[PDB]
Amino acid sequence: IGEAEAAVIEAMGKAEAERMKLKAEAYQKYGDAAKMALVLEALPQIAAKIAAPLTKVDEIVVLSGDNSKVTSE
Amino acid sequence: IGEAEAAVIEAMGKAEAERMKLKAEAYQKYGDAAKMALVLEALPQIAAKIAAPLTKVDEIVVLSGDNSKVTSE
Amino acid sequence: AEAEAASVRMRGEAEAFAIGARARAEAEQMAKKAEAFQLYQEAAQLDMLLEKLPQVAEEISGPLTSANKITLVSSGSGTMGAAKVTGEVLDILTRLPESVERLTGVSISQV
Amino acid sequence: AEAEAASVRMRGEAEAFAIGARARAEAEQMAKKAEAFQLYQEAAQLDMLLEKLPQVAEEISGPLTSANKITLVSSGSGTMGAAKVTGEVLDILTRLPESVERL
Repeated sequence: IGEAEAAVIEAMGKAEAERMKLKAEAYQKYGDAAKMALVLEALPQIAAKIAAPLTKVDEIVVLSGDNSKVTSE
Repeated sequence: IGEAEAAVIEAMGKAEAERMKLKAEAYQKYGDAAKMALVLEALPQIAAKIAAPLTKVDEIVVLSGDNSKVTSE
Repeated sequence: AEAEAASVRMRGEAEAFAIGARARAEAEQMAKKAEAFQLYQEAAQLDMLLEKLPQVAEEISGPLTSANKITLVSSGSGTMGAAKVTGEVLDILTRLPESVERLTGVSISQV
Repeated sequence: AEAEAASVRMRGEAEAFAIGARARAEAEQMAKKAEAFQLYQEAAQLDMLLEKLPQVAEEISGPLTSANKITLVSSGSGTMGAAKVTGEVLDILTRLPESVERL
């Protein structure tokens, strides 16, 4: 069983290293527009993650104008 | 199954890259008016997204004039 | 398994060719859009702006009109408050193009 | 045990070869993505930015519109408060790219 696991792990190493190597030249040919595309694609997921705590807001109170605290409603 | 998935993924790459390449010259011929059209078309969707939280407003209280807080209603 | 693999291969190839077909059609389509847009003067840009303003106004005033009640109170030489609501809507509608300006960098008003 | 070991060996080798197959396909795929992206002018970048802005606006205004009620109060020469909410959403949407810029 250990020999089989070693063989399959080495196969995964072969494949994943080949994947990363081939993806290296792919990334090497990226210009300004392609990096912009990467950042823009990443932005919505980050925004969704950061805004997740905002889901549980109960009520919002907004006041404006520099006046006293006697008027109330 | 993996070979079939690789073939279909390569086909998607062929097609989508051809799409982007052909759309490149299309965007290259854009003037001031066309960019204005793009921005104006994008504006209503952004406005709808930003105004969505305003849907849940319960009541609005507006006061005007620089006076005291004794008059009330 | 061989049958399933052949099915996946053929269906994917067909749908990719279809994607390429719409790609070519849309490219040849947008080329003429650009060509037509090239012949636009100030009147046409004014028409586009005045056609798009009501839609932005709708999208900004739709959520706002969901309020149950609005109370307006005035005092002194001040206003009643309806101008405040209209000014809020108009200020949002006029600051949105500037906020988009900050990122895009392309003008939206000719004058 | 020998049968189980042979099963594990063969299945793992097959799945690793499949991983390599998608690897080669994806690399040859992304090469053309880069080639196509090279021919992008300001109009195309503007189109990408204006296509991505609504999605960020959705992701920032989805959680916010879960509030049960919002109360707006004005006084003096101040505003009613709707501009405050829109400005909060827009400020987050405009400060997020700068925060990502920092990294």
